[PDB]
Amino acid sequence: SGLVKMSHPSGDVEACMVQVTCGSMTLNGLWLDNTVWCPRHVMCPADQLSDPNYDALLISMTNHSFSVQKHIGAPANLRVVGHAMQGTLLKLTVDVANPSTPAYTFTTVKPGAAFSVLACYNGRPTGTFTVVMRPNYTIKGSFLCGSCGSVGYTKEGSVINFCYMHQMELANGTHTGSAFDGTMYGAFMDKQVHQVQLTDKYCSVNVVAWLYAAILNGCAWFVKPNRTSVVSFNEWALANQFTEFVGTQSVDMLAVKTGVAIEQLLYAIQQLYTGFQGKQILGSTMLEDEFTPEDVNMQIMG
Amino acid sequence: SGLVKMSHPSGDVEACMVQVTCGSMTLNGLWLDNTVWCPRHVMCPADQLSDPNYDALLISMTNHSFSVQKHIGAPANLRVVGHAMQGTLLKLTVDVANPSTPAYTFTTVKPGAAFSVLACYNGRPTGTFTVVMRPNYTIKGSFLCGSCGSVGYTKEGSVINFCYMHQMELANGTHTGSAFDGTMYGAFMDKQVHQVQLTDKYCSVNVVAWLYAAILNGCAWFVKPNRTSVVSFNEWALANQFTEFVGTQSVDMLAVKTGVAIEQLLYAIQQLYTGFQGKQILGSTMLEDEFTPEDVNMQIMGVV
Ligand SMILES: CCC(=O)Nc1ccc(N(Cc2ccsc2)C(=O)Cn2nnc3ccccc32)cc1
Ligand SMILES: CCC(=O)Nc1ccc(N(Cc2ccsc2)C(=O)Cn2nnc3ccccc32)cc1
Repeated sequence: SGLVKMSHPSGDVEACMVQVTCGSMTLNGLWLDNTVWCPRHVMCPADQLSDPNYDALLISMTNHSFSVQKHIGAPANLRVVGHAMQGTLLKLTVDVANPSTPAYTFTTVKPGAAFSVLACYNGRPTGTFTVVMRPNYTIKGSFLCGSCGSVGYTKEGSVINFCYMHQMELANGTHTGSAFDGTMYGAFMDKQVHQVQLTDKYCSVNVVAWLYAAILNGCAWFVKPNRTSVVSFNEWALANQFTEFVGTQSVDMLAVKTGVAIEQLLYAIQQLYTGFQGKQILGSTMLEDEFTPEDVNMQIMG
Repeated sequence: SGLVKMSHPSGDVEACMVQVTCGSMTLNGLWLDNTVWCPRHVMCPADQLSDPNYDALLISMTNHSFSVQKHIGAPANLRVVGHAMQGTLLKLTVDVANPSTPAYTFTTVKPGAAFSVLACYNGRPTGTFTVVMRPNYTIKGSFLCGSCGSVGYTKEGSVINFCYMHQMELANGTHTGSAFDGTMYGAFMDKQVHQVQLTDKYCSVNVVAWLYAAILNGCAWFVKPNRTSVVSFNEWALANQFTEFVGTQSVDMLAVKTGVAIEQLLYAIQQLYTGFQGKQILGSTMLEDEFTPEDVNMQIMGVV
């Protein structure tokens, strides 16, 4: 028993991190087969960060402008033999296929979804943590300058789903990046300018997941017979900083195992939003929305 | 910027996990060169869990009573060619040295200290998280049956400090295990019998660390000129379920970077623990004590 923030084992991804340097700029990249992905602002000189002409910058580059070093677990000398730009990413081609490339996919995650981040500096992995893609297409991470190119991922069986490459800090403790299709989450621009963020919201389906966890750990005081329909909850949510609740098969399994219906928890949420009346739930005096239904099924029930 | 719960990259340790089997019983083990470590309760029949005679169980076994297998990386079986017990652990000698053995040492963690855990089932890594050794020598983890033998560690340079091997659940969300000298944290017994816990406490020096993190992240409303000396804080702590505060150079560095004195934060804690009066600190409405001084220096200052 117990529920805590958990990340995927990082070994597979660690073996894929490298350093990328272009002029006076260096950061992290991801080495999959013959490709090395990194943020394109690695091209950008310090005096143009607030207004990069990425088209011009790409034109000025040759394969010799890029230095790619493997700093852990290999005597790998990596020659760049091709370079291209795909959205906010660079795609560099190298003359050697990463012998430790995992089975993998590229997937764009939606709000409320969780993934593991492998924080990296100069191609050296330093730490791992889990984040949720906030409803405003930010994440709440722990990143310092030099962490760009750190990757985010999930894992289904042996397959690694790469879904995030770290790009920028937007405000204290507020970060964003792109999917590997090159699209930036939240459409934030990779320029050094201040950019307004939309309002954050409680991830309703994750709060339900978390309450199911509570019930399965013997904490069920908030459960009453009373129910609120999905439809009525979703109207209330719009007025009260909650996302729309969409049920999944993962949520339904928690309902089955506990015998407590989703609609009882939607009711509970409307009562708990008002406050906990001096009580707690799994050690918290506030609603938690960074535990997903899948995460709870994994941790409570295997 | 940002402060999150952070664990060590786990790849080094992943390559050392195996499954240990003793008849109908199975759990996880740690393969370092020639030796496989695992909990000795792998030997105990359901029959006997409440009152196990481990000495008697050991002599009833031969090398053939055990087997080991490697699931991650290149799969293999590892033949057992010797067996021994050290405290609450077995040391099984196997016929192949782990070719991916890291540099490591065996340490014992003290209360308030943090380490990473690699949760494993059937010798397969499933997740990682970070815990603090509570003042009552438990940790607050996430473990299912089958997770026994999962390890906890920290890392200095290349050297992995193995400090924990998971043994048992004591109560809901409450766990303990042993150090690799075989001694159980808190001197809990590896027996299925109820055992009372000592009182858990707020880890004061960690709470101080987290308030510094807050200040460094633009959250400093609780900072006032008011102070409380350490000694006077510590007399207060005895009475209000806080640990004795002991300063360290790690803490001192944070004081300097922020220009806010430990004593000011000790005063703040005395006000905050009754509640934040509707305000928030790093998104929390309660004191957080699982962020260590060293962890905050690393995450925010970049210093290790
Ligand atoms: C040539 C040397 C150099 O320093 N380049 C550079 C690159 C990126 C950034 N930006 C802003 C931005 C975005 C697109 S273009 C510029 C970050 O947000 C970097 N960043 N990412 N996570 C951070 C966390 C803390 C501080 C800075 C952080 C700043 C500087
Ligand atoms: C197949 C036979 C079998 O079940 N053996 C067995 C071994 C250990 C335990 N105990 C208690 C204990 C200790 C020494 S002797 C008994 C745990 O706390 C196991 N444990 N560890 N983390 C857990 C998390 C949830 C449930 C049980 C957990 C329970 C059962």
